[PDB]
Amino acid sequence: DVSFRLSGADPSSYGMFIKDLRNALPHTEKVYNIPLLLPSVSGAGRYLLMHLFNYDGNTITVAVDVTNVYIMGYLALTTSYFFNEPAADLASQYVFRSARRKITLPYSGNYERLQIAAGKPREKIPIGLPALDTAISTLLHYDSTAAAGALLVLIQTTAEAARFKYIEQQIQERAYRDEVPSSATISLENSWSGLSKQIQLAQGNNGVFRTPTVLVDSKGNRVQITNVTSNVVTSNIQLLLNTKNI
Ligand SMILES: *[C@@H]1O[C@H](CO)[C@@H](O)[C@H](O)[C@H]1NC(C)=O
Ligand SMILES: O=c1cc[nH]c(=O)[nH]1
Repeated sequence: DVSFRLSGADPSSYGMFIKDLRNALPHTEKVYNIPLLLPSVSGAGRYLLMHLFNYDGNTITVAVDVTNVYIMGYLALTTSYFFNEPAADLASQYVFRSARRKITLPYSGNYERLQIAAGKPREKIPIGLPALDTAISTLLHYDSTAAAGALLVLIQTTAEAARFKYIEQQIQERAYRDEVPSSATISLENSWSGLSKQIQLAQGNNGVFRTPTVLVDSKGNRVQITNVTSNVVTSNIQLLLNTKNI
């Protein structure tokens, strides 16, 4: 399991949690020095448990699929909650079985559906460590519209930070003041599967992407990523989604 406490949190302690999260995801090889997530994992070993604690010390446990860093569902006191999607229903066969009741949320976990449920796109939702405190608090008691927004915060400040060093650093900058994600943040989140794929295809193609990936940069300008020498590949991305799952 991995844990993170908001009470006393600072950029250092958040970076320790993101490191723990990355290190809890199994891999058998690296591709261009980046851990390659596994094609498949059977049974309960598929799911990582993240223990998150708000400022007041209340807690949820979040179940994460280790093949793709997707959040499946979470436990809050004696109730489990899962996305309305087949991978999450499968997860509910293995995790949080001792909950008194299981609620299926009235959406799946992709950004498009969550944003519809929340009533707003994530361009307009501030993120940060204070926002993660708020999200944990919201998830403690069911409210499906509030939960969608909380879950957009939670996914960005855990999974997306684990995937991209730039996103981890953006959350660090928001340790004590929330701010809506930079355009580059959104770009990276949206490009993870594409990038993971192109990096794996570049092996066999001299480091060259078969199809270039369009991104927005740290300055807000629209760059084109064509090969493994790019900083996105050498410095930024930390985990690859296996092409077997693309
Ligand atoms: C590869 O990417 C680098 C870094 O972004 C860029 O300067 C260069 O033009 C690209 N090289 C090739 C061979 O496509
Ligand atoms: O796209 C998805 C679907 C489920 N859970 C996630 O974190 N992301």
